[PDB]
Amino acid sequence: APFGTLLGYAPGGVAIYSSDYSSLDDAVFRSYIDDEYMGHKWQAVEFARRFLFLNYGVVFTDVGMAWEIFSLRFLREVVNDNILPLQAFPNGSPRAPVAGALLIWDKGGEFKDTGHVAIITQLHGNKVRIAEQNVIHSPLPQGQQWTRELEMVVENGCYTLKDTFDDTTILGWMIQTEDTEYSLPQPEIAGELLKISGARLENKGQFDGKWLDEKDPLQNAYVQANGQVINQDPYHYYTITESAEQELIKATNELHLMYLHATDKVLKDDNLLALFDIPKILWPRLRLSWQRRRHHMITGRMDFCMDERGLKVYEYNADSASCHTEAGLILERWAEQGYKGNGFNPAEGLINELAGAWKHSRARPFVHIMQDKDIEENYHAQFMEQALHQAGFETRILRGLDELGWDAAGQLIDGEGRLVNCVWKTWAWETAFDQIREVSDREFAAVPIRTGHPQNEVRLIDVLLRPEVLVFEPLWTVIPGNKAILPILWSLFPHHRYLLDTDFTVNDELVKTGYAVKPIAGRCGSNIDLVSHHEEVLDKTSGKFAEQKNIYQQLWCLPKVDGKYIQVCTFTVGGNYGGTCLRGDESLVIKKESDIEPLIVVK
Amino acid sequence: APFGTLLGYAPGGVAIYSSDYSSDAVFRSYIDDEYMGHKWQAVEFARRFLFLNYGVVFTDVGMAWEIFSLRFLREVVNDNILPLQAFPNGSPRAPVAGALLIWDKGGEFKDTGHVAIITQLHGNKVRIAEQNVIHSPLPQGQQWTRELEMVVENGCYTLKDTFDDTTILGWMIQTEDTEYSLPQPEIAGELLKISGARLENKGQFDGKWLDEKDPLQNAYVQANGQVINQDPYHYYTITESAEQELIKATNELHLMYLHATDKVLKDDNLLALFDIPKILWPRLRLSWQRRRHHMITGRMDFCMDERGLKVYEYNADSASCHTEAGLILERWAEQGYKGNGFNPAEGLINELAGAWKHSRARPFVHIMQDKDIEENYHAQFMEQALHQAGFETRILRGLDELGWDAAGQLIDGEGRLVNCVWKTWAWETAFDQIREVREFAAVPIRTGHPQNEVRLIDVLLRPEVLVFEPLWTVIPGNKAILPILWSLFPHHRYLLDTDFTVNDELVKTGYAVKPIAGRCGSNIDLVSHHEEVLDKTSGKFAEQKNIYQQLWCLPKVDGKYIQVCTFTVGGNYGGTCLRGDESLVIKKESDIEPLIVVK
Ligand SMILES: NCCCCNCCCNC(=O)CNC(=O)[C@H](CS)NC(=O)CC[C@H](N)C(=O)O
Ligand SMILES: Nc1ncnc2c1ncn2[C@@H]1O[C@H](COP(=O)(O)OP(=O)(O)O)[C@@H](O)[C@H]1O
Ligand SMILES: Nc1ncnc2c1ncn2[C@@H]1O[C@H](COP(=O)(O)OP(=O)(O)O)[C@@H](O)[C@H]1O
Ligand SMILES: [Mg+2]
Ligand SMILES: [Mg+2]
Ligand SMILES: [Mg+2]
Ligand SMILES: [Mg+2]
Repeated sequence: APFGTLLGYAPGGVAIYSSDYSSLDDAVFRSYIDDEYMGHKWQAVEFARRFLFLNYGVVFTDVGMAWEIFSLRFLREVVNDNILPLQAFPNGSPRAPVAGALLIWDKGGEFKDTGHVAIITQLHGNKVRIAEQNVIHSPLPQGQQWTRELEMVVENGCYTLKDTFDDTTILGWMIQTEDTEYSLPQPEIAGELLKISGARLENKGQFDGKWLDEKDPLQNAYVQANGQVINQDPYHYYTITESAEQELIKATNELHLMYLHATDKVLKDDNLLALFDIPKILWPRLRLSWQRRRHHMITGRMDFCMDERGLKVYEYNADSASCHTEAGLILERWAEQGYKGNGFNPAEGLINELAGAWKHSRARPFVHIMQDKDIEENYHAQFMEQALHQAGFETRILRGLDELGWDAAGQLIDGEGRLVNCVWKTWAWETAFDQIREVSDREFAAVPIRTGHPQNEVRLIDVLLRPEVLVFEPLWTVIPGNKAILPILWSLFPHHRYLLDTDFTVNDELVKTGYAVKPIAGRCGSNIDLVSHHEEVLDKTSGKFAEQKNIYQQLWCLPKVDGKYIQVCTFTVGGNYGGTCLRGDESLVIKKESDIEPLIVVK
Repeated sequence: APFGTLLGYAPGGVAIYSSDYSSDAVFRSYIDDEYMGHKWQAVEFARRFLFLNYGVVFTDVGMAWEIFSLRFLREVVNDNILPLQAFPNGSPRAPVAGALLIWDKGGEFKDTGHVAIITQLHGNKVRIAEQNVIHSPLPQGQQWTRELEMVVENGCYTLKDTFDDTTILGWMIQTEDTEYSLPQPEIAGELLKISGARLENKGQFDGKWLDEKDPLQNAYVQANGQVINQDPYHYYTITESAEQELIKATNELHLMYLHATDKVLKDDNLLALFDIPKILWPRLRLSWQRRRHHMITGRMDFCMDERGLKVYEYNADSASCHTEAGLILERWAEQGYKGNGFNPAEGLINELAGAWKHSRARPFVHIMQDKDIEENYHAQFMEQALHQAGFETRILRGLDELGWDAAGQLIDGEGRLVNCVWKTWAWETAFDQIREVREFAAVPIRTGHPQNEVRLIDVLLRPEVLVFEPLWTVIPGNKAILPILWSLFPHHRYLLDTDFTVNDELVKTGYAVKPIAGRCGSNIDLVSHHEEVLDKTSGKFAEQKNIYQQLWCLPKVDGKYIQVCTFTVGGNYGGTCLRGDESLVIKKESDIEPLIVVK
C-alpha cells in the first residue's frame, strides 16, 4: 500500500499506516497529536508512542533507534508532567507479558540497525497478539486489531516468545509499575568507553593563515571578535567513542525531562518557587508562561563531567547559551580544513536543528533579534538569524536599545517605525529581573515597565515584560536555568546516576566529599568556589554575583586530557539532543574565556 | 476616539481601549481561551488586568456593581479557588494597590455601576485605571486615568469620587484576612418565594395554538399534542431579585463544580468513587485538559423558597427541557401572556448559538439521538442553534444508519465520515457497554464487524471523533461529586450536606438516597428525621452506588411541588424554568410550568 494509507486500527481505535516510502513517490514527517510529538511518519516508534498516549496519556522519551527504548526506565504522564516508573523484562521471564506492554526487538537481521518496537494487544495460552507499524504494509483484515501473532512458550513460570523471523532478537517486554521483581537493572556503561582521548593532525600547515573563509559574513563576524583563532593549538583535537556519544544523547534527553518535571513541581508550590529569589510580582507570569508556552523552548546547553568515573551534570543553561557558532560553524570549517578522518563533528547540524525548532514554534512572521552591543555577540546573533531565516521567518538584528521607542499611545516600536512583538534575546532573563529589584522599595501592582518616557528611553525590561510581546526563550526557562533547582532534582531523583548531591547548606555528606559553591543566578563560572574534603580551596573565581544565594554541589572535578581540563557540553534543541562540544581550560573551572576544543566522534 | 482605539496602558502593560460605540461575536474579548469580558466595558479591563498581572479572574456578572457581591477568585493555571474580601468605602482596611474598586449603580453610573483598578496609593489620594469612563487618549505614558481624593481620619480610609451623584461601595482584596471585611450579602427569603397566578380565560389555549408548520413546534406536538401541562391558564412568578439570585447561584456553583472536578481528576482515591471503568481514567484526564472550555450546556436542579436556595444536582452531561423554557413557553407567553413580566428562558436559542460559535467543534456536526419521537424536538431544537451558528448537521436516530468501510472508518448512511457528534445519549450508557465484557488493553470499541453493526461506544470513544459534551463532564454530572463539594465548601449557603453513608447528622435531619449515576428521579428514597420513608421511586439504577443528601423537600405552591432549574451555556446562566409534581420527587413525567419574572 502507498505511504500514509490507513491499514487499520489497534485496541482503542489507534490508526496504523503504511510507512512504505519509495524512491518513486521535511517537517511534514512529524506526527503530532495536539502539541505532543508522537514520532516520525510512520516508524514503529511513532505508533508505539501514539498508542500509549491515546490510551494511557503517557509517552517515552525521544530515541534514535527503536531498540533503544528497552534501555529507558520511565514514562512521562502528559497531563501533569509527572514521571512514572518503567520496568524491563527479558524474553523468557517469570513476569508475564501483559496486554498493553511494550515489546522491543534488538537491532539485527530483519531489523538490522533500527531494531523494532510493538504493542501486545492480547495474551493467550500459548500465543500473544500484537499491533505494530513499519513491518507490514498491507491493509489488515476488516476489524482485526493486531498485525501479527507470536508463539508463546510457558515453562515452569518462564514466559518466552518466538518471533516469526529467523534472524531477529526479541529483547523483551516493558511494563509500567513499581514492582521491580523479575526486572532488569538500569544499564550503566563501561567507564572506559567514556574516557576522553586526545589526538593530532599532520602539520601540513593547514591553519597557518586565513583558514576561516572571510567571504562568509558569519565567519568574518567570528574573526572580527576572535581573529583566526579557535584555540591555542589548532592541530590538536579530542575524540570520544560512538558509545560515549550515544550515552550523552541518552543522558541529555533524560535530564531534560527531569528538569521540566521539577520546573513544573516548583511552579505548583510557593515554598519552592520562593527559593529562586525571583520578584514575587512575576510569579503569576511564570506560571502562565509555563502553562501556555510549555513546548516553546528553542534551545539550551548542558554542562557535564565525563570519564571513567561516569557521567555527571553540573548545570543546565536553559535560559541563555552561547557556543552555538563554535561547535556549529567554526569547527565544521576546522574539520573541513584539516580533518582527513572518518569521524564527525557532533555539532554538524545545529543550524538545521534550530530551523526545525523555529518552524514548529509559534513565533510570529517577523522576529526582532535583541543582542547587546558586544562585538562578541554579533556572530551568535547572526548565527541564529540564519537559522530563523532558514525557518522562513523575517528578522532585523537590534544592537543595544537605542533603536527602540514608543508611539503616542505607548506601543513598543523599533527604529524603522515597526512594531516589536516577537523577539529572540541574547540577554539573560536575570538582567531584566534586576531592573525590577532596583525599585524594589515601591509598592507596585504590576511589573514596573515603561509604556512611555520623555527621552523615549526604552529598557530591556520595558520589552521582554511587555505582555503582548512574544519572547524566546520563554520566561519559565529561568526556573530550570536557576541553580536553585539542583537541590530539588536531588530531592526528587535522589542518587540518580547523572546527579550530584546538591544543597543550599553545606550539609554533612558534601563535607566528606568536598563541594562547589555556586551562585544560583550566576554563569560563565563567576564566583565559583571549589573546596575539597580536606577543606582546601582548590580554586576561586571572581564575579559580580558574589552577593546572591548559593548552592553546594558535591565535588566532581573536571578530567584533564592532554594538558587541559575538558568539560563536555551537549545541546538541546526543542527538548532533544542537538549536539556536543568540548570546553577546555587550564583550571578546574570553565570560565568565559575558556577555549573551544575540536571534537571528533569515532567508531 | 473611535471604538477600539488604544488610549494607553495600566501598570504591567495592560491596554485601555476606547469603548465608544457611537462610532455580534466580535465583541467578546479573550486572552487565549479564557474570557475577559465585553468590548470594551469596565468589567473587561478590570478582569483582563487581574488575569494578565495575577493570573486570576472573577466570575461572569450582569453589571459591574455586582462584583462587590463576590467572595472568590479563580486562578486559571490551576483552576484553584481564592478567597476575596469586600470592604466598605470608609473602612479601616486601607485600599492597597491592585485592588478592585466597585461603584454601585447610580448617578453617572446609572444602571451599570462601575469598576476600576487602584494603581497607586498616596497619602491624600489614590490613582486608578478604568476603561469605559473615558474615550480619549491618556497623557503620554500615564498609567492611570483618574486621581481620587482619599481622606484619612482615625484609622479609617475614605474616598470621594469626581462625580457628585455616584456611590462608591468599596474595594476588594484577595486575602485570607477577614478583619474589617463585609460578610457575604444574603437575600431575604421573602423575595425567594414562588407565587402562583392565573390568566384571563379568554379561551386562548383551547385549540391549535402551536403553529405546527414550524418543524420544531410541530415536532413537539408529535410527542405531546397541544399540551404543556394540566391547566394552561395558570402560571407562576418570581421576583427579579430571586432571578438575579438564581443567576449568581448558577455562575458560582458552576465554578465550584469544576473546582471539584479538577480535584477529582488529580487524586486517584477520589476518582475511584465514581465507578467509571479504570480503562477510561486516562481519557478522562486528557479530556479535562484539552476540552476544559468545550462544555455547551448543563442543567441545575434547585430547591428555592423562603428557606433559601439549595441545589440538588447539576446535570452537566445529558440536559433536557431546553425546548420547554426555550421555545414552547415563548409561544405560550406570546399566545396568552399580557403582563409586564418575562420568560427567564427566552433568548436560550441564541445563548446556545453563541456557545457553539466559540466551541472548537468541527464544521459538520452529526446529531445523535435515540429513536423516540420524544427526543426529536430536543435534537431539532439543538440543530437549529448549530445552524444559526453556521454548522452543518445531520440527525441520526438510533445507531442503524452508521457503518464502517474497508479500512474501519466510521461513516453515516451516506458514506460521510462521522467526526463531530452532539449526543443526547448519556455517557453512562456508553460506560455500561464497557461493563458488559477480558483484560483489554484499551477501551473495547469496534473498528469492524461482520454485520456492520455499530454501537454507542464504538462512536463516542473513537479517538478522532469530537464529542459534545466532552467526556470530563461525566464527573460533575455524577452524584458522587456531591460529598466532595461539601468537603471543599463546608456549609456553603447553596450546598446540602451529602455523604456516602448516613452519618449522624443526616439521621437527625432526614435524607434522600440517590444513585450516583442515575437520573429523572430514579430510585430516589426520601427518609424523614422521624426515620419514615416519605416517598420512593423505582428505577433502572437500583443496583449502583448511592449517596445520602440531607433532606430538603421542595416547596408546594398551588397544589404542586415546584422545583427550579437553571441552564448553563458556556459556564454561565442561560435561563430558568420550573418543574412541578404531585409528589416531592421530580421525574421524567413531570409537567413544565410557565414561569414569569416580575419587578
Ligand atoms: N450613552 C452612553 C453611556 C455610556 C456609559 N458608560 C459608563 C461606563 C461605566 N462602567 C462600565 O461600562 C461597566 N459596564 C458594565 O457593568 C456592564 C454592562 S453591559 N457589563 C459587562 O461589561 C458584562 C461583562 C460580562 N457580563 C462579563 O461577565 O465580563
Ligand atoms: N560540583 C562540581 N564539582 C567540580 N567542579 C564543578 C562543580 N560545579 C561546577 N564546577 C566547575 O565550575 C564551572 C562553573 O559551574 P557551572 O555549573 O557550569 O556554572 P556556570 O558556568 O553557569 O557559572 C564548571 O564549568 C566546572 O568546571
Ligand atoms: N435532599 C433532598 N431532599 C428532598 N428532595 C430531594 C433531595 N434530593 C433530591 N430530591 C428530589 O428528588 C428529585 C431527584 O433528585 P435529583 O438530585 O434531581 O436527581 P435526578 O433527577 O438526576 O434523579 C429532585 O427533583 C427532588 O424533587
Ligand atoms: Mg557552566
Ligand atoms: Mg551556566
Ligand atoms: Mg439529574
Ligand atoms: Mg434531577
